[PDB]
Amino acid sequence: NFMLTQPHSVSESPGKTVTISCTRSSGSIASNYVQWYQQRPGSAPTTVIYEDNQRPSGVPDRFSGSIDSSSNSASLTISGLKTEDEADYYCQSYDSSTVVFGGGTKLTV
Amino acid sequence: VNIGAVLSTRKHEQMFREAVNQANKRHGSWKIQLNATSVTHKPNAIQMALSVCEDLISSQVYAILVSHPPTPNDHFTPTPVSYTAGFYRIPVLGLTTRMSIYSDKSIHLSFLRTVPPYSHQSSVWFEMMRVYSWNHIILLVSDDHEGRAAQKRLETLLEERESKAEKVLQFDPGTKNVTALLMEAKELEARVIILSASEDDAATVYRAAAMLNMTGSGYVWLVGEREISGNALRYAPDGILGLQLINGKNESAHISDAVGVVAQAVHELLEKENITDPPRGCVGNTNIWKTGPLFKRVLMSSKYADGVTGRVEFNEDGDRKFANYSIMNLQNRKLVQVGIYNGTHVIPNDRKIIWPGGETEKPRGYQMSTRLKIVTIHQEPFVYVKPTLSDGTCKEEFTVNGDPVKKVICTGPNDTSPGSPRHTVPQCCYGFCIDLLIKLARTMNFTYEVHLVADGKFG
Amino acid sequence: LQLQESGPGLVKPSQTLSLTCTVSGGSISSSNWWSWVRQPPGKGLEWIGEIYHSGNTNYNPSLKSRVTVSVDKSKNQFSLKLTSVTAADTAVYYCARDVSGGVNWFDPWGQGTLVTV
Amino acid sequence: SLEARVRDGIGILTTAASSMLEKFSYIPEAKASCYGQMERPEVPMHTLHP
Amino acid sequence: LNIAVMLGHSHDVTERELRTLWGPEQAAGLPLDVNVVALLMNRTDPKSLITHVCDLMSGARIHGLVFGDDTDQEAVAQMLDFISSHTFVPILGIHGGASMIMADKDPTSTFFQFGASIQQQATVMLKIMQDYDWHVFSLVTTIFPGYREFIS
Repeated sequence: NFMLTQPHSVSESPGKTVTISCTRSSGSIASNYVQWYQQRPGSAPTTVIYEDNQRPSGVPDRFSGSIDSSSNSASLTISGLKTEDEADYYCQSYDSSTVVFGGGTKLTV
Repeated sequence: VNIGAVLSTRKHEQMFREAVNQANKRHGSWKIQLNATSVTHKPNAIQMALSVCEDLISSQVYAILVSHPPTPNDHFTPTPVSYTAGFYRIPVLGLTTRMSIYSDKSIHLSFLRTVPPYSHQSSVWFEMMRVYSWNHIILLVSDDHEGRAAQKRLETLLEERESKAEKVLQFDPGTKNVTALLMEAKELEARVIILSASEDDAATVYRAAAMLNMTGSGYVWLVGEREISGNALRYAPDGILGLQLINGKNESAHISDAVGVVAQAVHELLEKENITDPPRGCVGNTNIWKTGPLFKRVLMSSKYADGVTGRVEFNEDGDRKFANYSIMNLQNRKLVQVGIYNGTHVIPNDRKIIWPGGETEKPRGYQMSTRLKIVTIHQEPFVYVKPTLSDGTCKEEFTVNGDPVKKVICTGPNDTSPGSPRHTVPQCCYGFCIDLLIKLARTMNFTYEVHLVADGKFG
Repeated sequence: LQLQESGPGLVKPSQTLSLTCTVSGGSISSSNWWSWVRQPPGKGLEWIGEIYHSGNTNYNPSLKSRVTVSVDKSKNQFSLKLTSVTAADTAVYYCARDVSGGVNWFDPWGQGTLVTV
Repeated sequence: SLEARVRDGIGILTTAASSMLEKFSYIPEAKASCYGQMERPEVPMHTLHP
Repeated sequence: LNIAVMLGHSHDVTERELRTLWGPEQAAGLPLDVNVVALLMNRTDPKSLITHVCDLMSGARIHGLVFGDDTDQEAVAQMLDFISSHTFVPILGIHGGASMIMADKDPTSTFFQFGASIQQQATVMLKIMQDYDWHVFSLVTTIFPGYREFIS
């Protein structure tokens, strides 16, 4: 069992480039790849990225994931900020025992 | 006496001291008593050996306990320790070293292990196919010492049933493309794989065989204890029946068992006719022990059947027998125990095994294929051979009754003259043997792919 | 392949609550699983357990002795039998499908309920 | 006799060294000292094993 | 180059000039410049062996070793192989100690012996038996290290 850190939130002006990162406490993120989930307010969560290399059909190519494999911190790129992408972002992974989720993060434009 | 040991951290040294204190409290020696000295792991190879010899045989030790640090090297301390400890033929004890090279008691003269080696787990494979109606295997293997040892052990244990393995394909260690062996193994009739290699090689072969549709329905796998750990548990397909060990990385219980066995052995040996003291000093005396082999012989035959990890019984070459593996399945990236191994038997649990695919059945280990590639030669009156024309057929002849003859497309060479390589032109062959083959194929409901031989000799 | 959760508002304390979920446009006779991710309000998430289409389950080890999940193909629905509900259960319960494949990735989720005690 | 064996060993070593020098002469130096602090073992090429 | 030599001070005791044996050439050439450093060890001990080998390696920057002892212990061969593994200096034994062939070395060890493996002895025995027309026999083997290879 472990825990993934997205401290509380992020905010920036439109047209900026900033994204939160997933940090793993125990072990390393090299075997069990993580996934990013999008949760619009007042609605059930929907996937935004999985494996950090494959993308669901129809989603804009603005998002792009990566694995650092150095300090156990997976990263995302949402460059090209604008208003409509205001929602919650979650980071989820699993291991040989359970499957766990991140804390939570909301972006402000 | 002055039994020493080599451990990993200070806390384990405290545990060892507490264990030896408890052992002495249980039974107190007459006059000599029992001391306990310990050191740490300093990784420099040569420095390790120099330090251990000095600090241990400078104190006139009787037996050394050596453990495996968690550094993924698989050789670390035992290799430098065992050579020096075997120069004087003093016996050493292994704790968590499962490599299969130390079981060869010709390079390592003195070595005793508490956990069974990797190759012994191959025996479980046989029991896996005892009560499952499985008698056809295409087991893969690596090319290092451990793979060859495991293959030899399985082959020498499979002769009791007078059976035989199908294919023994092996790949070079540390490779980067294993598609050829998988392609060769795909075109067969047995559906059981006993893959056993290193972690990186396991991941490589898993990734290579994933693209070949080898993880489909009715393809039961069987995987050792190394190919599901740390890294390979990411790429492996669903349904593998990997194995495990119960008392693994648990130093306290193993230390307690080892000190109990050593104390019992030393109490047994202290009463004897001829006894000699260990040499003093890392340098100086160069004469082997006169009682070392006797100490090893009396230590091996120790049925100390009372402890915390179960009965401890050694074997002829200095291993641990009668272990307890816990068969473990992989359902949706969540390992779950589905059985128990207790020694020459298996006890299924109250869990339904999910095989690769997702069917809940007993997949068969055999397939009929029914292709039957057939070789033949051109004698003269049995199998005529005539060249074909550029029309996709041979000819259309008749007989006295007007019944057309039967022909098949014939894949043979055209290199009768020496030196010229074969052209493999699809000529035509027909006659007595071909007609008999036609009738036989019609009766038995199968198919033929007739093709000639290269050399052209009767064999 | 659309999931819908039955129990509208049963929030009786110190009892057994059994939300039920059904799937429209999809047949449980497949090679998938079904999970019950629980969403506390104002905090993160917590996976509960999953049940294969035929025989076996997989719960979270923490609350491994209080949840039993069952499925039935005849009525084509699955439900739990959670017991000993306490004051910490005031969370909205979901109903989500995953894909076996080689990844633990959840399919389109359910609507969700408002079962808070 | 051992007097011939020593000569044979020195000769085989010298022949191997001379062949390597005539081929791709890159003669590596000594490996510092047996005891030290830390040194990653990575031979540049197969010196004379094959 | 710079090749060292070693001896066990056996009945072959001699001086530096006698042990060197090097003349204008060896048999037909080899114009590469070499030299011989003659040492001597009275008794073989692990600590003493390690100290001598890797203190000599810190001097003339040697490139080989022809260690040949006079005692009787396979542990000498094992020690030589282990030293060669973590030093990258080619070693080859010639007499007595480093002359009993071991089963299998490490994957990255350069240590070559001069004896004969069990396979050569077995094939010599079979050749003799065929030569003397003794085409019937029954081998008996007590349990001993390496007895599995011989029977197979």
